[PDB]
Amino acid sequence: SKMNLSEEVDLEDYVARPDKISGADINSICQESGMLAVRENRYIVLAKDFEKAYKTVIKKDEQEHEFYK
Amino acid sequence: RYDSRTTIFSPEGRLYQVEYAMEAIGHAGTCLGILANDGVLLAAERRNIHKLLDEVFFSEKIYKLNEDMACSVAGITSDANVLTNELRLIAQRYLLQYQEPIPCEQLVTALCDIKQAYTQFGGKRPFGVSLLYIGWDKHYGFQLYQSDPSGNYGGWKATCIGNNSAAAVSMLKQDYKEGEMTLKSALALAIKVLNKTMDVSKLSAEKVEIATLTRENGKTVIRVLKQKEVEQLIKKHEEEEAKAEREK
Amino acid sequence: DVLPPEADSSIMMLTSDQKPDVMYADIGGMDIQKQEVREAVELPLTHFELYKQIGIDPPRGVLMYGPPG
Amino acid sequence: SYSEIGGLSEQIRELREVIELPLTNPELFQRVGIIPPKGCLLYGPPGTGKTLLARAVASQLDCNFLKVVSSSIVDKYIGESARLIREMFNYARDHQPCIIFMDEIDAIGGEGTSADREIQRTLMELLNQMDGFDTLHRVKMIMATNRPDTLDPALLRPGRLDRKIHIDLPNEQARLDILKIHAGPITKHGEIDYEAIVKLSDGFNGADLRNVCTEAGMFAIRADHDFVVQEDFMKAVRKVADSKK
Amino acid sequence: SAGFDRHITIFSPEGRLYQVEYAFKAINQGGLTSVAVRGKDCAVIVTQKKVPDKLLDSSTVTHLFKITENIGCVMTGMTADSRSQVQRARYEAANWKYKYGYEIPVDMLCKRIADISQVYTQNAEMRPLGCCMILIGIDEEQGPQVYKCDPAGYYCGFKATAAGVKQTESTSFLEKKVKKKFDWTFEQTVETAITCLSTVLSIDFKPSEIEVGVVTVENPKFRILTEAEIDAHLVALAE
Amino acid sequence: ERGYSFSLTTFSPSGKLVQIEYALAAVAGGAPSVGIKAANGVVLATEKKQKSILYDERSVHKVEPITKHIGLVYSGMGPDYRVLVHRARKLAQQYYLVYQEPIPTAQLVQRVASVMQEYTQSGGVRPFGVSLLICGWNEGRPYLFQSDPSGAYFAWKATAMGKNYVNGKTFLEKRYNEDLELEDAIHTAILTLKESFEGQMTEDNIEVGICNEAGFRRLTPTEVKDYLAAIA
Ligand SMILES: Nc1ncnc2c1ncn2[C@@H]1O[C@H](COP(=O)(O)OP(=O)(O)O)[C@@H](O)[C@H]1O
Repeated sequence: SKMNLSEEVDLEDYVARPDKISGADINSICQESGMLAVRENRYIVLAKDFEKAYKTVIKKDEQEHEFYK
Repeated sequence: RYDSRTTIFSPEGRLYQVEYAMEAIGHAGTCLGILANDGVLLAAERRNIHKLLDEVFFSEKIYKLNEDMACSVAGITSDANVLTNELRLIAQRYLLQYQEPIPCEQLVTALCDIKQAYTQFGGKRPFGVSLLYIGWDKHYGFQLYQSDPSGNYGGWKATCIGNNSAAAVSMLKQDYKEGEMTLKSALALAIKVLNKTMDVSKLSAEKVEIATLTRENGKTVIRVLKQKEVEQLIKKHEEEEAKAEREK
Repeated sequence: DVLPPEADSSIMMLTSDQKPDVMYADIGGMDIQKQEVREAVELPLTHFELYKQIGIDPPRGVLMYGPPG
Repeated sequence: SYSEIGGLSEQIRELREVIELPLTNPELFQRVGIIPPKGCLLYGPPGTGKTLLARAVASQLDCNFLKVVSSSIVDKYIGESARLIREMFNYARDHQPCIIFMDEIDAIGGEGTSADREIQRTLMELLNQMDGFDTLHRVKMIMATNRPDTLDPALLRPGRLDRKIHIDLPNEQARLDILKIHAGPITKHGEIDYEAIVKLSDGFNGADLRNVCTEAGMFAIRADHDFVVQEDFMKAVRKVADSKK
Repeated sequence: SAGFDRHITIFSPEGRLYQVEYAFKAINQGGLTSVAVRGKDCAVIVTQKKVPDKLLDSSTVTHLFKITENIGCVMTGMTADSRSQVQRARYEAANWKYKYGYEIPVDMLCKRIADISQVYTQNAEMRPLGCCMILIGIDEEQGPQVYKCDPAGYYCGFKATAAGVKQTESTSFLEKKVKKKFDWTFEQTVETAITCLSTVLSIDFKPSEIEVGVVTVENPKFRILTEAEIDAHLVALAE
Repeated sequence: ERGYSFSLTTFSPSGKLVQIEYALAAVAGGAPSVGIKAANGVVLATEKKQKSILYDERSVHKVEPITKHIGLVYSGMGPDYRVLVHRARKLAQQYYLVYQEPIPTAQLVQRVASVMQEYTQSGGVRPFGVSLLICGWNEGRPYLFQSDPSGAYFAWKATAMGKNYVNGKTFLEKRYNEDLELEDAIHTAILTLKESFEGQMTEDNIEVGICNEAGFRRLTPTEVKDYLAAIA
């Protein structure tokens, strides 16, 4: 509500995903998307930045070791 | 401290690992054998009575060893499984070698001999499972035998193990009946004690398992009671309980 | 002369300039959790008469628990 | 300056974007509507120059700088490990803005004993100090580690020390720049075969090059006084190779 | 997060075998990384050949080993354990061929190898071998296949894979490549592997700095391209 | 309990074998897999979600057969699962060689659990940190058994191990009716993994094995895709 979001940014396509992201994760998804929009000197957060940031906060596994599964 | 290995003797002479295995039976299930002539029974309890548990065995706590021997179990599941496998193997070995059924005590002696060996040789955890035995023989007839994870055993007329073992044995002693212990009275006493030693009241039939051994025409039929007869037994106990409230 | 006691910030009691600045509407969802917390730590202070009208002492402690974030 | 540390241009730029921006021009962050990011995590081989990077940022921003050995703060006595973080943060509250550069966190960041639950308690105290109650504040942290997998996942969050910057051993082209900045001050009229030194210094870390320069100066001290020959750089590299092992 | 660890047989309270975990962090001790990518009709493996001296016999510095005429492997990890794994795999493949009458599929090969490594994880007798096996070979009716199988004993089929210090970066770049689907011809596969190693290392790759092994369906034989061939491939990559 | 959690042959003062519990916790931190027993047959489902697109999804199968009428699924250490499946196949083949009849599910699960117990009785060998769900079609009644590293084999009608297993069991006892059939057993099994699987249900991410009158068989990706389009 305080973030400057482009009209093409439809929040529903991210809230309907089955990933069990927490409220802290949600705030992370928002803040890092805004950060990515800032990096490109853009003053409006686009859906591309939201999708890019959405992939970096839900891939928490990353390291793992592939043999605990 | 002196409980690192099962072969370590404490300065007071106490095998701490053994007693740790002994006291762990409090986490085991409730199985009891009541006094009874011309018969004998065990009354087990099903902790895991979750609805998603399909029932296939109907004897998860009741095992038959010989054609005239049955035993319950109270301890670690894997230990109980291997112990009952060894039980059946030893009973069948005796049957093959002597062409005669094992006479109750010598089978229990065999298990206790195997069990104590784990408490003496290093590198093996003591068998943390105690188990009742029932059976009949041409020597002493119906007997009730108490296994104990230390390899110690003992003849018994009425005993219980597992959760609330002390309460169960005290209640069995409260109404302890010698001689006049007909099978109906034994079943009634088993239901009556299970009503209190089990925290859950009303003694649901599906959560209570009774196995009986009787001498019928020299066959020693080992019976596990189905849901209908357990239901009528708990019904009999309930009707008897209603009369007991007339005092007030 | 007796001087008024000095216990303004002995153990970091929140001063007028240390308000967290977090509105109830700022936090998202948590409607049941907000109501239960508001019903033990905020409502009793204001509407104590409504608590006393039924005969119950207001609950004194709450424990918020759950996954991190 | 940022030119003093050589070959980290990308990593330098990310660290500037993370820390310099909220402290110099917060108007961008408030115009976008996001709380300014706080905290950057530099991970890499030891001696690669993360501390030098932190000092460069604290020098350009002209702000007070706190450097702490995180392994030192975990003391045997209970509660002092978290107490040190507490005093550090309340100290940063008074003197603002602050660069809270913490050393190898693997001691603090990343179970059935009191001493192990002490590390848990100091970890919770740390995460509470960075993100949480009282004042969200404007100070920044340059908390750097040696082993990034050990670090707690909660310790990696946007308002909670995000942006894992990788600072690997000096890059292949970075060795030349490092030798230029750390050997140029040293008087040397003779030509340099820098590629030969770089190939003879494989697996070297940033501090090793500075020791090479200082020790070449020492060789000159034990001699005429003027740096004239490449054989000096060769033997300096070898002794900074075998004697620094 | 040290944990119980010290004995490989001891589970941590959370349920992770810390000692087996450190085998993976022992894998990247060698400072080298090997990249495998599966093409439409071939599989190629590229490794790091960093000879840190002028006195080393460059012929024997190879990280590529030929287990069987149809299957080859590349090593990333401690050199001694990697050679021991090579020797064990050669014996396993020979035993399979002698016992069942036909050459071992690449999948069964370090299915067996990972089975050996798994027993080492359970029984506290052998210290686990800290090295990964990346296997390539043309098996009929499934074409080329690539298998990366770790000290912990987990094997899986990879359209492309890489193990080493630069393992995460390489697998990320492959993530970028295999997705924009294209004709994965042999030259394209070699180009993809070369680009992988070059991008993750940012090295111009002098022809003496790498060793590439090729297995193709047309000639199902493990071949290590000589210096001139990899020079030509690097030139074709340049333009 | 604190210093005795290391050894698996040392009883705690409360007599708790803590190492077995830690192996079970390792089981609870695996990939969620669900099996439910229908009046028509048994269906087992698991998520083989690779860490990258780079993996060959058809390379390694989790839902695997032992005999023509028995299949396995697991939630835990895959390398440990492979040795388990090898020993289970060997035991089934040994029974077939001696009795000439296919192994009944109860007996096979009993001997597999006995194999599990063999690794939890001496120091130096680790318990098999995987829990196994086993189906069977024999003597005209379906079976579904779960065997844990402790060696305790159950008779689950419908269960789910792995991550978010509590929520998986919570889903059951709600949409699981005893008088169901195999066709809706597939839909229930796919639904159960849906509450835990973080992502879209793509045909190479959920592997299902039906264990019907004809026998156990791992579903090909096309049929899984058909069911997955039906449910979605
Ligand atoms: N990349 C680099 N460029 C220039 N100098 C460096 C570099 N890395 C290290 N140094 C030198 O090494 C010294 C100490 O390095 P330090 O900051 O302690 O490394 P780290 O932070 O990795 O421990 C510094 O005084 C600096 O002059």
